[PDB]
Amino acid sequence: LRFFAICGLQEGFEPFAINMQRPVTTWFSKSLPQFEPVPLEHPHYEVA
Amino acid sequence: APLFAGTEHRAIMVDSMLHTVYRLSRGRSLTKAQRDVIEDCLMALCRYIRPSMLQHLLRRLVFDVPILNEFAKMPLKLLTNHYERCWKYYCLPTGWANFGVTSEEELHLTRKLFWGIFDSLAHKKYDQELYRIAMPCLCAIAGALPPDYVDASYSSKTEKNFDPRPVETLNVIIPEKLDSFINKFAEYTHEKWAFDKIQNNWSYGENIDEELKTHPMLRPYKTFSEKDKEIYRWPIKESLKAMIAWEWTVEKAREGEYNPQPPDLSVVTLSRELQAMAEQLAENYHNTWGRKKKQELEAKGGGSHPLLVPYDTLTAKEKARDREKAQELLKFLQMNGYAVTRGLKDMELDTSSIEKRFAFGFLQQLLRWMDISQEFIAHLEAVVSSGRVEKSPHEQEIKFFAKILLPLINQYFTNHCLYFLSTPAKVLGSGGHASNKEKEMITSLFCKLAALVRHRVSLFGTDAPAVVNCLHILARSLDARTVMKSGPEIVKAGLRSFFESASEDIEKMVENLRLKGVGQNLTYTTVALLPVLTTLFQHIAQHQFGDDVILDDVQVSCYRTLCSIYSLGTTRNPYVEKLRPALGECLARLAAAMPVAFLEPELNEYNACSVYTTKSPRERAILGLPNSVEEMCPDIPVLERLMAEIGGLAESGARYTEMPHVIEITLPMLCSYLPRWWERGPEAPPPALPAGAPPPCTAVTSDHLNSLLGNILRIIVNNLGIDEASWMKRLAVFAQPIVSRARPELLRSHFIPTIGRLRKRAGKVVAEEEQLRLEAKAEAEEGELLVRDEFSVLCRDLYALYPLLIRYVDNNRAHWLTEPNPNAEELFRM
Repeated sequence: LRFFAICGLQEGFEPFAINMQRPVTTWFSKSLPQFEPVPLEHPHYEVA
Repeated sequence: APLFAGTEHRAIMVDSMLHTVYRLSRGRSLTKAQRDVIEDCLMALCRYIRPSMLQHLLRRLVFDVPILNEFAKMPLKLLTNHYERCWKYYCLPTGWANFGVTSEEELHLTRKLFWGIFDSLAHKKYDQELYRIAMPCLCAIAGALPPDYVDASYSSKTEKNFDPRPVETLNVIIPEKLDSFINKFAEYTHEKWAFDKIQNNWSYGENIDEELKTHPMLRPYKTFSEKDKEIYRWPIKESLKAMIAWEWTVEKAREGEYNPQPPDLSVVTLSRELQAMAEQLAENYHNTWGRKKKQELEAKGGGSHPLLVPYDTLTAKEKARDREKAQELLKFLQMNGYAVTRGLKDMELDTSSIEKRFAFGFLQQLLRWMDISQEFIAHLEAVVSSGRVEKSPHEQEIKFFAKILLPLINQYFTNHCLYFLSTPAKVLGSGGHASNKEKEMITSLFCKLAALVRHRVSLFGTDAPAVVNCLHILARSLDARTVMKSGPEIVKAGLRSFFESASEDIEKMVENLRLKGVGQNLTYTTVALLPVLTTLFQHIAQHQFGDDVILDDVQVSCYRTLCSIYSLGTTRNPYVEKLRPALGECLARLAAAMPVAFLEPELNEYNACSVYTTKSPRERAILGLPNSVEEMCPDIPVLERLMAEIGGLAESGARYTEMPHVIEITLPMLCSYLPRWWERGPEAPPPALPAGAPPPCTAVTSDHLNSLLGNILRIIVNNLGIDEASWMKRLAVFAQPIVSRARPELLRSHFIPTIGRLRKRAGKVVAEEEQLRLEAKAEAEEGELLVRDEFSVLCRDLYALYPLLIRYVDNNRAHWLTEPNPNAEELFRM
């Protein structure tokens, strides 16, 4: 971290993954269209 | 009322309720309490109804309010509150969050309301209540309207409980060529109505009946009876006679081009002028329709038709229903070859989108009223000087200008300041940028208002503060770079004359102070010119217009003002002592604005934004300019002479009384000067270094800024603890900008001893307070005021010094934290 000491360290803030023995897993918004069930609360579309 | 929010699913019923409540409010034989209750209910409803649903109510208010009668007062407040609440819904392009965005029809109604109220109020006689109620409404509507909104349906003529009278068609005769056209369009309409039946599955038969799906009179036009020929031709006769009464000339210059066979007119397209004639045709059709409905209302003895509102007010979709008949008639006229001409100032204007912009017309009206202001101000001055007369022919215009226009100018150019400053390259505002013509018009407005105020602050009386505030707003909203680069010679000369007159007035004030015209000049300067000029220079410096605006004659005038103020600074007098703060602030802004390093003229020949460099040697001789920049006005000492003098005074530790001129005038000037010319001098960021760059015109470096800050701190500590030092806060405020660029050594050298002295004094004073607390009764009462005054002076000193320290701490906070600093630790301790 480049600026944690300058701002954040003295204020008591702690790094998000400070004591994590493995890198944090991430999820990204894949733009591949997928078929999913129509939500039961969809604002516009209703299936009966 | 709150429950009515989000009632879109019952928009029709809500609109009917609003209409009924408005009618009840307008009703007669109603006690004042009852009317108050009705008005309160209407206002409470409109507070929570969605802005989109209030369109129909606004349509009626557009017709009703402009009359500005007694009943018009409540609608004014209603519109004021509605527009103040929903200004985003109308102004912003994205629209008010969760409420959508305004539509073209709503914006058109808003402009109609604004201009109707403006014209009615301008023509009406002065009334305090009406003028107090309307002005807020006008301000709210103007703020709601987008500055660059262009109305698609603009009429130059802008002609016009309701008058349903149509044109006297029957009175005028019909030409025989137009009668042949009448017959031809008669069978055309017959065929179109037959095509309507064939679309509806209807056919020919013996009688009209829904189950039959047949029409009796659908026989071919040849066997189409005589009576129904007249029935179908009569509307055509009325339309043609209507155009004739309109004096529009229709001539068949070009030769015209059962189972329904109607010719398709969609191929024929109406031009702008044809569409205008057809708009007026629909207007006559609704006018006759409303006349018939008025006859029905008269027969009933009461009631009002919902569609009684004027054609332009009526929404486009409602207009479209009747627009179809008129447009088809005129398209057929074109197909037959008939050409209709009347002549339109609307063509004369042409598309002219920039001129159609709302702000454009607003500024045009403001400039016209500036001219009227010049006229009646001249008359008022003439009568006041001699031959006093109480008739005051222009009393109504004076009251309008003072009460409506000035607050309107203030509010409008405070709300839409960024629209007039945004340029196509860089857009400051949310959306839209003012045109070059609009920028020129606002500059002309500012110049005209300043000229109007010149030496007439006493005449304006209690309205002088409002006029000066309007001048402040206009100067802050004034974009000068574009105006100077590409602007009419008239407006450019107007702004140059403003600057030259300001310089002349400041010279006169300086000489008068050095020692009724003198009093008038002094009061006008002190009240309007110095504040307005300070604001203008601050705006130029902030927006970097300095290099572009202050050139040539403007540079000459700025030189004069600059060193005229500096020369006044030397003189000692009570008036000078009182004026010193404002003069120093104006000087600081001028130094921040000037594009030429006046303090150091030896390196002027490198500077390109200088009068000497721009103008040829043969030039500047026609003007009264010295041959050498050094002589431009010598009194200003050189930059390094000034730096030496400030350091000498600081080391000598002279009090404020010893150098009143320095602390008040010179130090703010250097504080504004040093950062600007450092940014352009050596040690600066080199963006242009890769390209060929001449030597910097200035020699200012970070050393000068560090030394000036050190000397300022020395002066403050030397004057530390004085009974009365009001200059300390001004000096701190003026010295903030240079604080960023303080060398790390400054901490040890200056800050630690100063804060140490402050801590020592605080400790002593708290010890005195504790001793006082130990004492009681008269001993406690006595000395309480003494310790209180000591605390007050200590607080003054701390508020003078800490603002500089905070900025210094921020820049060096990161370095101090990265590398431990005992100096930082000791400063924290103190």
